[PDB]
Order: sequence, then structure tokens, then C-alpha cells
Amino acid sequence: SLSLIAAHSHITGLGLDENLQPRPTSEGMVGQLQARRAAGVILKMVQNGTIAGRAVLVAGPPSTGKTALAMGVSQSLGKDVPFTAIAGSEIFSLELSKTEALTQAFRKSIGIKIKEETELIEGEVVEIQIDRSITGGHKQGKLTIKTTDMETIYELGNKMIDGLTKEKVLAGDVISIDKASGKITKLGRSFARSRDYDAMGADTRFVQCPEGELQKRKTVVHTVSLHEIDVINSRTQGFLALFTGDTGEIRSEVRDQINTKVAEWKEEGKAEIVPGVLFIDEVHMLDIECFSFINRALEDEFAPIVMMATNRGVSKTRGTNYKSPHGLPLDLLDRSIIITTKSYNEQEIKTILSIRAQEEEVELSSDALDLLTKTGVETSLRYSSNLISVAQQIAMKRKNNTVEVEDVKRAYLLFLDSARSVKYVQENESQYIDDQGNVQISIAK
Amino acid sequence: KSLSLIAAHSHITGLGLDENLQPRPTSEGMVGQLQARRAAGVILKMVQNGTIAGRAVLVAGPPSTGKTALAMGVSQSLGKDVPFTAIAGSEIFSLELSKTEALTQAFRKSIGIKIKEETELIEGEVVEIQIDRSITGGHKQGKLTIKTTDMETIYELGNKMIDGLTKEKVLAGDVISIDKASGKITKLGRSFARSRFVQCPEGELQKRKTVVHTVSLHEIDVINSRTQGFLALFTGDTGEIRSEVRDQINTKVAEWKEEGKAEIVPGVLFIDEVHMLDIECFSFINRALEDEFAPIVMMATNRGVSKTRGTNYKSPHGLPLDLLDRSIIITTKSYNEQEIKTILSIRAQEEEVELSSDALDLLTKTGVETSLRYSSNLISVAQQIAMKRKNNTVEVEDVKRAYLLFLDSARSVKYVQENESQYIDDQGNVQISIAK
Amino acid sequence: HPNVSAPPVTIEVLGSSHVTNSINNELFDPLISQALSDIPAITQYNMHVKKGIPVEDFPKTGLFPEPLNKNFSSNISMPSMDRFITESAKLRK
Amino acid sequence: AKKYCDVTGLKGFYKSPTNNIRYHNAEIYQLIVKPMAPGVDQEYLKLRGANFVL
Amino acid sequence: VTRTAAHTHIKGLGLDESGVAKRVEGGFVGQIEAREACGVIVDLIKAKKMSGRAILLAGGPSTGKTALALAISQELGPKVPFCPLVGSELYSVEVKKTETLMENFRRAIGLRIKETKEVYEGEVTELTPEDAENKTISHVIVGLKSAKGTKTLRLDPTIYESIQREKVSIGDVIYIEANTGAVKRVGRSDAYATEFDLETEEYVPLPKGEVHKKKEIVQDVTLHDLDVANARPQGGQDVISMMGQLLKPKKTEITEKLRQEVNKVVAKYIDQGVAELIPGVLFIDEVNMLDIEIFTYLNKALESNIAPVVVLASNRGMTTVRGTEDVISPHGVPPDLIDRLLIVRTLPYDKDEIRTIIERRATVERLQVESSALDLLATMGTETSLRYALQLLAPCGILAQTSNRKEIVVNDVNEAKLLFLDAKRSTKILETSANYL
Ligand SMILES: Nc1ncnc2c1ncn2[C@@H]1O[C@H](COP(=O)(O)OP(=O)(O)O)[C@@H](O)[C@H]1O
Ligand SMILES: Nc1ncnc2c1ncn2[C@@H]1O[C@H](COP(=O)(O)OP(=O)(O)O)[C@@H](O)[C@H]1O
Ligand SMILES: Nc1ncnc2c1ncn2[C@@H]1O[C@H](COP(=O)(O)OP(=O)(O)O)[C@@H](O)[C@H]1O
Repeated sequence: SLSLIAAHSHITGLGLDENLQPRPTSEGMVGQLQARRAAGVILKMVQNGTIAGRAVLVAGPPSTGKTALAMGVSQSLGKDVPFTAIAGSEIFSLELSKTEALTQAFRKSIGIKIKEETELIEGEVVEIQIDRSITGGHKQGKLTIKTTDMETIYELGNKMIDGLTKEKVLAGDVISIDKASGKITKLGRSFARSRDYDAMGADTRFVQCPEGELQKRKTVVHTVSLHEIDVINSRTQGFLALFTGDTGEIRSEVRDQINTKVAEWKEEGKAEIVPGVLFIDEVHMLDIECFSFINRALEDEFAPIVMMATNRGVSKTRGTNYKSPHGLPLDLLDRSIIITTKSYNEQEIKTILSIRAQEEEVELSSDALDLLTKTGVETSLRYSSNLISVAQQIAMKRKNNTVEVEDVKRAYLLFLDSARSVKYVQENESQYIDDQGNVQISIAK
Repeated sequence: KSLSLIAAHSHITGLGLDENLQPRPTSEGMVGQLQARRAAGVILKMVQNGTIAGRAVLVAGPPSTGKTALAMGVSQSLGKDVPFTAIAGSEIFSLELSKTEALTQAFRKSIGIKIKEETELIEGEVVEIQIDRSITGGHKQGKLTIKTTDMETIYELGNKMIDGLTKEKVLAGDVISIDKASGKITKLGRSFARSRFVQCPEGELQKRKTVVHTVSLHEIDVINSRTQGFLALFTGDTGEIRSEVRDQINTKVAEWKEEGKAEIVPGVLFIDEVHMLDIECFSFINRALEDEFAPIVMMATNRGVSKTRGTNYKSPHGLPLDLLDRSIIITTKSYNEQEIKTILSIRAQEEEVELSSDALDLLTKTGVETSLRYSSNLISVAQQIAMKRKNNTVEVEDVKRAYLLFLDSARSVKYVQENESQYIDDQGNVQISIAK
Repeated sequence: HPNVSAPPVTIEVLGSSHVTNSINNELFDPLISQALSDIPAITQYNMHVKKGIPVEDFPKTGLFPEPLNKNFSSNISMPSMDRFITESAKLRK
Repeated sequence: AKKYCDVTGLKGFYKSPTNNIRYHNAEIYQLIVKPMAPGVDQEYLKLRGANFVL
Repeated sequence: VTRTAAHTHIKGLGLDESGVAKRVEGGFVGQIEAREACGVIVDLIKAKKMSGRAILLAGGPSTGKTALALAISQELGPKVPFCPLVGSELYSVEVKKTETLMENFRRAIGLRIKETKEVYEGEVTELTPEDAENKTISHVIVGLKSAKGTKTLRLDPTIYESIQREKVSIGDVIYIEANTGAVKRVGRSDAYATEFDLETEEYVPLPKGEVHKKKEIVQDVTLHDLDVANARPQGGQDVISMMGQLLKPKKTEITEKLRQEVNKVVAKYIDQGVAELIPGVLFIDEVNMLDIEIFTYLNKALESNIAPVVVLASNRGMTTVRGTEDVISPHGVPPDLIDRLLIVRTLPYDKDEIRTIIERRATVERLQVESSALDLLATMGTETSLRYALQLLAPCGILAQTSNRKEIVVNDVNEAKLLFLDAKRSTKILETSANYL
């Protein structure tokens, strides 16, 4: 409910059939049939989970849909599978090396599955009768736990007495206890016990009294990535480092031990490895060290499928002085299979613009849709998609619900594209600041 | 006063200006630069008005022409409790603070807030103390007799005053100041008893004292950031104070000014060698003077059509065109013979030099041919030569001796250029051998 | 040994005892000052046995790091009378 | 009980150590309390009910 | 009296209800097309629907781009968050530049939480702690007293421990907030002032109001306030410590996991109706100083579901992108990023609208200027530059003041022109002289 309408919100997944054959327009993806079929093949070898460490690169001109196809793959992948979409700019960090940043991304994109078996007793405490042992060992207790429905009396050991005293629990406090593992929580204070005390505590929280059965049974599936285990096992209190981000170059012995005991955990069967997809968006913005580590780090069995996107032609590779295809070295293009996208004609532009109009609740007339189609095929798709919303606001300012041609024309007049801005600055170069730091601010010489 | 030896700008006590902002030819230790002194007086009145925020002025000219002297005149003539921050250009390049946030600290150190508060203070001369210890020490009562030059009284003490009087051992004859609210005693010193000495204070104890506090906005920013104590003001480890604490402080001081509990005291930021800043620092200076809680920024530079740091091109004054558009420029001119002579006489007067008229004219001529700082360095060393021959008056032979011993710039340049083979060039080639 | 030893900068607020109480609490926190120190053994015996305080209920102590020798315990150096002989070469001879 | 000035009735912050008379400020002390004749300080303390002399 | 900064005279966009632009309103004069474009933009922001919108303002120096950003800032109002920002501020030495960009992105999204503040003021008459063991006090009964009456309270063990923290005895004026539980000791009462003639106890008088005071407030927080609230490398943000912690915490790279969890908790609170989501504006002034790596991260981060409206401003022409060698581009913006942008052009000015600007800034700063002095200032502004005239309004008023006059005449203008020099005249002086001016 927090999420708003983005540029890519219309995409719900790859519009495939059961035979990996894309429909002309399904699940918000229009055209790119060969590219969508290749992405579907990649999706199937992810979902099989039998092949490790493949590199697939998505190449195309700008405003073609490499990012769109990647997040479509993510949506068709579903939850409980790790998906890491990072840019190439996130690698360069001050306290972490670039190689360790790629290792953190690789182990953030692969995880294991763990099943739980919970027998929870969630209820409001009525009374804590303590049976004080004379020697003090094996203290007994008589807990009076009570929901709205039923109440009963339980038998408590010494360590559960210690747990209920190391965090202060009183009468009227809502707790839950697991029978199998012995986990103790304190949800807070029941709402029926709110008017006893005139001023609340600093930490005191008000929760509803639970309903229904006292003792409930539930199973939970947990998906933990390998990087989270790397963070946890590194430090004594390492769960804060999952959230602050201060990990600090986890050594190789820790990762080797974690890999070998995840392997023998798979052997004894408590966990099952779930592979995932790492999406390195704008991979041309990387050093040659990152490319070399990507090449050598894809040959481990715990390596995810790497998807990279590039709009660069034959340009130079960063950190060197020679030009290479796609801005990538030939070693990376050796271990790669390229998905090549192609630009759109006017019908695909019309359908994508209609989809983005239906996504943002903008009701487009047919003539205005044709005008936006012409502006899209002339300048770019994304300029027209950004023109739709401001045309809607212009129409709403004119006390109208739908957009006409006049609102689109006024939106085209008020806001400029890249080409008109380029011509408008190339016509008057004296007013702008040059490359040599020269400008004329006087309006009359 | 503090620790004050003789410095290069010690003779300056302000701007020699009248009530009509007309500069006197020689007043308050500063001579020459009449237009620059009138412009700096206008800027001084602009600061003293306090209704104008975020203006940038630039003093430019040849070296040794008194731009730093003009800024020190402005600093001395501001007065006390109006903030003045003086920084060199090479100071914001930090290994633990970003350059823009160091500029934000240097901006916010120069805006002060003025809070007036009143406290009760008991300051008198103690006649005698008398404390009776208990059977064990559960309760301690005692009596205290203090006096002034006018009054005399006896006080009954509870537990906490006796505990605060045993700590900081107070005897008969001491003069102490007792803060009733905070329970703080400070020993001012022993009175006039022959048996440190301070006279016995005047009468009317429990007197109302008003202390006016001026605190810069940077201190309130460090205080309000809960991760930084006030010890970051002294140790200097603030560590990139965030924006939300700063905007909270800005709204709070605004509501203090509208409520009437405080009064904003604007100040002057002076940046020495502003041409050593880089282009992004210039950009932040461009977009930081727009703010209402911004000082009046003085920049001093001498470079002319130099390259800008961090860019490849060249711009006037070493500054890009937009910052020069945002600033108004005060131009300093060079000195003729009479102004150099009067500067040298003022400097010799301050450094306690009794010097001959002909020796003064010789130093004046050396200050005309060679820059003024050479002659100003030469007076004191000639005076040391003068006491070396047991003469209290500096003569012409002392000045000639100081010329012969200590070289100026052009003679050293010539003496290097004729004997370039002995030194080390750009390629690191040196002929250390003296023969063959 | 260090040349100057100085306490932290005293903050003085005129007219409020809450500042004095807060600063006295911060500088001399009883948990932390008890942590960097020890309890006297007579007080431990009077606490555990006579007043019946369990051993686990004691505040945590002994957490100050051990200095390298007894010589590194404090910055004050006593004038060694052995050094008085070697200060003057005539006296040493 | 609140302490009051014995001669002026205001807040007696100070009491003289000689004759035990609570006075208001410096003018009161130097004009009345110091030149006070003997035998009338007990007369002042009788109104407060501390005419110690018996 | 109020201080006047550079943009004090502008109050807002000055647009009509129909969307058309009045010629002289809101502190603006001229610039009707860019004002109407920014009005459409602020209607888009007030729609509270879309995320990741971007707008670049193009035009020469001294054309009023930052004026338009401030007009947008006031037009949205104090309710909508606004984070104006210089493009040089992203290069930090504690944390990487992309994480600072994402921190500003979270800083431009705000919440509103309605909460009530109920408080108890007065003197401790009674303090009876009832033990009811089960060494541990079950509850403490504390009675407060002010001038308007007295009231008795029942308190938990934690407020009792906070009371013993503050060293509250009988007769001390306290402060108790019912929801938070803060206990603050104001000082001892005025009726207990003569127990001793001299003691350290600060004697505050009795409060004149009712003991119990209840009022409601609104808490304007941002998302970034929350993320720095629950991501501390060294915890303990709640405890008031006047002297800081012994280890200074460093700014760190806040992970995506904490952002997702904060988003989940905020969505849970919004679905209960407790909190309201107010998207804001991140304004980046002088985008041409951004590195290409920040441009790449901006290209990635303009596609998020919670991103705000981003306003960029630039003045360059065909310029090399910073961090590149052979990438010329309009306004220093790389061509991939400029596809997402909506460029609004800003025009220069002529003499008459410069004159209306100069008389507006004369009226706001309350200097009376003569008509021929205004014509001279307008002509000199057309010749030198606009901002030179704007900055020489005030020394003309100063030189009029020192001559005991309130109206600026021409002689003050020529005196200020002789005293203070523009960039062109100082450059002309710079070129002729040889020894560094
Ligand atoms: N196959 C597609 N189906 C629907 N919309 C698309 C498709 N490809 C691209 N788009 C549109 O393109 C815009 C962004 O495309 P993007 O992925 O940024 O292109 P590129 O991959 O070249 O950078 C989005 O607004 C999206 O609506
Ligand atoms: N008008 C003046 N009155 C008094 N001393 C001056 C004056 N002008 C320059 N000086 C002195 O000349 C010396 C060098 O001048 P300085 O201010 O360093 O020049 P700049 O500002 O160009 O570096 C300083 O010791 C300064 O005191
Ligand atoms: N249309 C306008 N109406 C009134 N004042 C303006 C207008 N345009 C610019 N200004 C004034 O010019 C001053 C500087 O403008 P600024 O925004 O700094 O220029 P730039 O757009 O180059 O940053 C501002 O203080 C503003 O008050």
C-alpha cells in the first residue's frame, strides 16, 4: 500500500504460454518476442535449479526494455526466490573493496529454505504462582494463561522461571511460549488492563488479547540467503550488521565453512538450496577488476545466474584505454550468451502508451493517443510516457476528465524533449556557460 | 589581551574613519588605500545593521597591498561578541570531513545567537565556618558567618551545603562565590590577611547579575545532534552533522527570535586565498549565500586570470564567472614612497625601534625598489644588529649590514641564475663537485 | 609519561541544578564506575552472607584492563635514590 | 515557617550574628541594625516571640 | 526587524486558479511559461499518485531557476517536505556518493502522525510505594498538587525507577508525561524554602495551572528520520547524554533490507489510519557537478515505487560530462538520463522587467529610491549584470544614510559604482596590469 505508480509498474511478468511462446501482448509486455522467449528460457533454467553460474547479457539501444524484461523475469520468478537488482555504481565503496562487493551481491542472490514447526501458546497471563524450591534448583511454577475462550494451568521449569524474570512479566501481560523450542516473547499489555495504571511505562505496549484456541500449531518456511549467514557467523552480535550495513570484508574461511556445512545440511536434508538471479544493471559502469572477478567467480557451484544490461556500443572499457564491444572485455563476452533487443514500430509504441495510460488511470482519447504515438516515434517512448501524466494534470486544471488534443499540445509546448533543448541551446551559446567557463551575462553589450 | 607578541598586523586597531565614513589619511594604525577603507567601512556598517544576509565581497589586488590588513581592520573594528571567522583556503580539504560540510561549518560558526539570563549569586568574605559532626555522621548541621565591606550575616547550613563546603576546603578569611541554584562554590581568593590576594567584595549580597551569552549556531548544531556532545566543539570530531538537525535548529532560532527570548547576531566570514578552493566548493558557496542565516563573506585573492582548481580552463581572479557575478569587488592599489615610509615608521614604532632619519629613508628606498615586507622584516633585524654594537639607535650602517647579510627576492634569483649548476634543476641534475 | 593530564571540559550552566545532577550522573555513572573497579572483600562478605544477596546478583566488577607491570600503573614516577648516585658523575665515581 | 525581616516585615534573607535580628538588605543593616541601642533587640524579638532574654 | 536574503522578496508562483500566469504577482515578474510549467508540476505533486518524476530547468545564469524551486517549495507549503541540495554535497568522505543520493531520496518523503500529549505538573505531597512481593514494588501511589488543586496517580515500577533516577523526594515539582513516561524534576517547592537558610535546592514556585494538561499535536517526520532512528551502529539514541558517547558512530551504507522492513512497518501503520504519507520534492541545484556514477545510480533509482519528484537545475551548454573525457551533452546531463527528464527552458530578461525586479527588491528591503536613480540602476544592470545591481542596492542606502538622507539619489549610485567594481571592470584592470593585478 506504500508503493506508488512507477514507470515499470504495469509489468506483472513475462507474457508466456505453457510452451514458452510469447503472446503478442500479455502481462504488460508488448512485442520483443524473441527477447521474451530467451528470457523465458533463462527463467526455466533458473526454476529447474540444476545449472550454476551462467552469465547472460541483455544488449540493446536505449528505451528498448532491457530493464523492463529483467523486472518481468523477476515478477514471473515469484516470491521466496532471491532477486538482487543493483546498478554498477553501488560496487564502488569506501570501506568495502569492489571484489568483496561483488561477493556480497553473489551471496545475496542465492539462498536456502528452512522449515519450521511451531507450537505456540499465545495468551494473557492471569497469575504466576511460583513453587519456590528449598534448594533453589528446578523451581516450579503454575502459569495461569488465558485467552478470551479458555484457560488452563501449566508446569514450568527453572530456566523458564529465569526467562520470565530476566524480562519482567506480570499479570495481564500478553506472551507466547513455544513448547518444542522454549522460545519466550512478551507482546505487551492486554487492552483490558489499560485503565489500572494512570501513567504508562516507557516500554509498555498495548496489544489485543488473543482469540480462539490457546495452543496453536503452525509450520513456517524460511528463506535465508547465504550472505545473511555470512554476516551472522562473522560477529558475536551480528544481526545488527544485517541492517546497518557494516559488514567489513568477511574472510574466506568463514565462507568456506558456511559453504561446506550448507552442503552437508543439504546432505542430511534440513535445508534445500534455492538458486536466484543477480541483475547487474548498467554493467559498463564497472572497472576491469570487477569484470575479471565476475569471470572467475561464476565457476563455483554456489553461483547464481547473472543478468547484465548494456546500452553501450563499441566503447572503451573503464580502467583501460582500448575500445571493446558493448563496453565489456572479450573474456566476459566469451562466457556470455547475448539477448539482443530491437526497437519498436508505431503499433508497439501505441500499445505500450495505451498500457501506461491504463496504469496511471489516465483516460486517453483516440486522437490524443495518435498524437502521443507520433511524438513517441519521433523523439522517444519515455518522453511521451512522461507527457501523459502532465497532460492529465493540464486537463484536470481545465475542469475536464479525459485528455484532448489541446491538453497534449499544451503539454508538448510547456515541456521540452532532448532534441529541442539541444537545438535551443545550440542557437544561443552566448547565454550558457561553455566548456571553457566563458559566459555573457550582460543582456546588452 | 591573551598571548599577544608582535605580529605582522598588530599595529592595526581598526579603520580610520569619521562619522561620515571619510577615511583619515593616517588613523588607527592604518595609512593609505582611501577608497578601499571607505568600501570596507560601508561593509562594516552593513554588518552592524544586521538586516542584510549572504553578501559576498572580494578584495583583489597585487600582493603586499593590504588586503589582509583591510580585513584585520574590519575584524578589529567589529567589536566583541559579533562573530568573525578567519580561515585559509587550504583548510577545508579534510581527511574526515567533506569539503562542502566543512564550508557549512565555517558558515555556521559565524552566526551567533544572543541570550540574556539572570542568576542569583552570593559573593562575600567568610568570617568563620562552624560545623559540628554527629555521633556517627547521619546528619550534619553547621553555621556559616559571611561578610562584605557593608553587610554581615549568619547562615544555617543543611546537608548539601556542608558537603559542598567540605569539598573545596573553605577556611576563615576566604572570599568565595556561592551559586544557590546549582550548588557551585568557586574560590575567588584569600582576602587581605597578612598571616592569592583579592579585595573584599562590596555589599548587597544575593544580588541580581545579568550575563549575556553569545553562542554560535555551530555549537547549537553540535549540541542538538544527540550523538555529539559538546566535547566535539573542542576535540573537533563532529563527523558530518546531518541536515535534519540543522533545519530543526533553524526553525527553533527563528521561533526564538519571534518569541522575544533571543536576538540574532550576524557576523563576518573571511577566507584567505580563496583561489585555492576547487570548483564544487565554489558551487556550494554560490548556492549557500542564498540562505537567510548566512554571514557576509569576505574573500581575499591576488591571482590574475589563473586556472581554476579542478578544471582545465582559466578564469579571472581564479574564480568562475558566476561567483564573480555573485560578488562585488574591492580593488586595492599599490603604495607610493610616502605611504611606504609611514608604514615603516608605524612598524618601527610598534616593534620599539628608535631609528635614524637617514636609516629610515634608506629602508624606505629599499621598500620602494623591493616589496614592503622585506623592509618590514629588515627593521627588527637591523635593531638586533644595533644592540650588537651596544647602540640603542639604529643607524645607516646597521641597515646596510642587514641588506648585506639577508638577501631579498631578486638578488637571490640572480644569484641562483648565475650559478645554476651548483643547485638542482627540474630534471634533478646537480654538479656537487667544485673542480673538474 | 604524559606531560599534561586534564579532566574533561567542565560545562557550567548558571541557575539550574538539573544540569549539575545530569553531569554528575554522566561523569560518575554508578554501573560503569562500579564496572571499572572492584568491590572490597569485606563488603562482598557482608553482602553475600550477612544480607543474603546471591552471587549472581552482584554488580559486575573487575573489567578494567590489567596494566603491563606495576610500573605502568600510574604516571607518577618516584625519584629513585639509585638514580641520585648516577645523576652526578663525581658522585658515581 | 517563612522568615521575615524583623524591622521592615519583608523577606529576611539575612540575620545579624551579633544581636540575632533578621534584616532585609544593606541600607536596613547599616542604618538601623548596626546603630541599634542595646536592650531594644530583645524588644524586637519579643514580637516574634523569641525575646530570649528572661 | 526581519533579515533579507536573496530570495525573500518572492513568495510564490503567483498563478491563478485557472492555471494562467499573472505578469506581476507572487514576487515574480515575467517568466510566464516556466511559471505555468512549474504550476503543472506542483499540481502533479499535490496529486500524490506518481513516483520518480524528474524535471530539469534549463537557462542561463541569473534567470530565476532557484527562484522557481523556492516558489515550488512555498506553493507546496510546509506540510510537504522539501530537501534543497547542492550537487557538490553528494561527494562525502564517510559514506559513498550513491548512498548519500539514496539518503536524500528517503529524506524527501514524509509522514504525519497524530498524537496526544497528556502531562502532570505539580508538587509531590505523597510518595507511597506498595511492595506486594511475589524486594520488588508492585506499584507506587504518587499525589501531585498545584494551585488549582491536587490529583493522585497510580504508577508502574518503571516510572518509580525513573523517579529514583531523578532523586525525587517529597516536595519536589516534577514533570510526568503519561504516554512516553518521561520524569523530569523541576526543583523543590517554594513553600519548602526556609527549612535551611542556604542549600543547593533550586526552589521553583508552584505551578499555577491544573495538574493534568492534555493537548494534541502532529508529528512531521520523514522516512529518513525513521531509518536513522532504527539503524544505529552504536545504540542508545533514547538516553539523554550531554557528554557524548566514547566512540563516535560513522555514517554507514544502509542496506535494502532495512528499507524494505521500514516500508512494511510504515504500510502497516498507514493501513491502520495512524499515519499519512506525504511525498515531497528533492531539489538538486547545479546537477552539472554530478559525477557519471551518480548519474548511473540516479538512472537506477528513478524507477522505485517510493521515489519523490526530483528537480534538477543546470546552466551549461555543450559540456563534457564530469568523470568522462569525450561525452559532450546538453547541460552536463548524460543522454540516457535525459530521456527520463522533462526539460523546461528559462529565458533571460530585458530592461523593463529588470527595473521591476530592482524596484521590488527596493520595496522589500525598504530603501526609498528616486526615479532617475532607478533608471540609472536599470541601465547599469543591463550593462554590467543583474546581480551587481541587486547587490549595490544596499551600499547606496548606506551612503544615503551617512549623508543623513532616506532617499537614494544619483550621487550615491555613482559613489557606489566607483567604490565597488563588477567582474568586467575588474577583469579589464586584471588584464592590463602584469604583477598579479
Ligand atoms: N516490452 C515492453 N513492454 C511494455 N513496456 C515497455 C517494454 N519495453 C520497454 N517498455 C517501456 O520502456 C520504458 C523504460 O524502458 P527501459 O527498460 O528503461 O529501456 P532500456 O532497457 O532501453 O533502458 C518503460 O516506461 C516501459 O513502459
Ligand atoms: N594601509 C596599511 N596600513 C598599515 N599597514 C599596512 C597597510 N597596508 C599594508 N600594511 C602592512 O603591510 C604588510 C603586508 O601587507 P599584507 O596585508 O600582507 O598585504 P596582502 O593583504 O596583499 O597580503 C603587513 O604587515 C601590513 O601590516
Ligand atoms: N521572474 C523573476 N521575478 C523576480 N525576481 C527574479 C525573477 N527571476 C530571477 N529573479 C531574482 O534573481 C535572483 C537570482 O536568481 P537565481 O535563481 O539565483 O538565478 P539562477 O536561475 O541563475 O540561479 C533571485 O534572488 C530572484 O529574486
